[PDB]
Amino acid sequence: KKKRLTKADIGTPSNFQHIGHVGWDPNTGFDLNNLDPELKNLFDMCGISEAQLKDRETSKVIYDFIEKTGGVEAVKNELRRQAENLYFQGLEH
Amino acid sequence: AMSSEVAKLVSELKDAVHSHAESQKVLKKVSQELQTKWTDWENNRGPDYLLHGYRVIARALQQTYTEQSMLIEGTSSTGPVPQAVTVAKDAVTQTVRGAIKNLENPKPDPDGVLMQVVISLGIEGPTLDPGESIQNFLETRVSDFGGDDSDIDYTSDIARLGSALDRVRENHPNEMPRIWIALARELGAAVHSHATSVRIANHTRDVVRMANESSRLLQGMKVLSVGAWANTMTVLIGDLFEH
Repeated sequence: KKKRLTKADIGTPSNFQHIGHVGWDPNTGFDLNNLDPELKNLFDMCGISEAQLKDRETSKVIYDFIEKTGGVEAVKNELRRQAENLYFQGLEH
Repeated sequence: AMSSEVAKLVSELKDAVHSHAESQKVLKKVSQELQTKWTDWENNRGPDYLLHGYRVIARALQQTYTEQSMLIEGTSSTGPVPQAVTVAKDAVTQTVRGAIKNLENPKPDPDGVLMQVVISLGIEGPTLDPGESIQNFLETRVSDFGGDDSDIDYTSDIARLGSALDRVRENHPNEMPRIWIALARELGAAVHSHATSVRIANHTRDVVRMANESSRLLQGMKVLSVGAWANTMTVLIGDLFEH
């Protein structure tokens, strides 16, 4: 039988709700409920305001830096290394 | 906008309305490109379209794999594997082996609606709002792919998957990426096998660099509108696994 979505429907909006790439929307900025935790942690260490994350002009520049330096993956790996480093450095001989 | 304080209201709303309808113009151009290309490639290049469609999907399954790989808690089994996730992982294998079966070893007549749905689940599912019902997603998709008229009954397979995946999604949310990766690795093997068996029936091999084109246009759509991408993904899927 007929598939409701045919080639003429390409690009039409989904009737479902979607997270968004790297939790970022290019008009509304970062969705703060579905932001990544480790990315948030990075942003807090940088003093970045919730209003700067939700601003279009500034969130783009954050988004773009994050893509520059190796995507969210590199950031995650970095906070993680830092945590296992902080694990061994809490040890007292 | 005379006052200092109404001029900002005017400016902000001005901007909001414009850059919205501006981003709609963009999306529309990318859509119309992707539309004329796929339409032509279907109507001309016949089974090379099909062949590239698998690879565009195949590429999108691998992408959710590595994306969701980097959300998993510990690769180590830190306590007992909860019940809900064992049941979810098993449902992935069963619904996928059965979507494989409706298509390859049927009973008199091959049908691919089940393949199509779980493929959409595998690519599009990890992108859904955590609030979205996986049961509902799967139900909506058997209608969108035909299903209601088709003489196979899917209500058994959907409730297997929806039930299992939704139990994890609400009760053990941090374990969901574990299930998404499983779904993608099984789907990724399943697709690549369908691609290699459809290759056997006389074909231009390296002109399925279409794949790099579509996955370029689709990647542009995705950053503009994840939802629009998910819709045009399910359009591609609807042209696959049929006959």
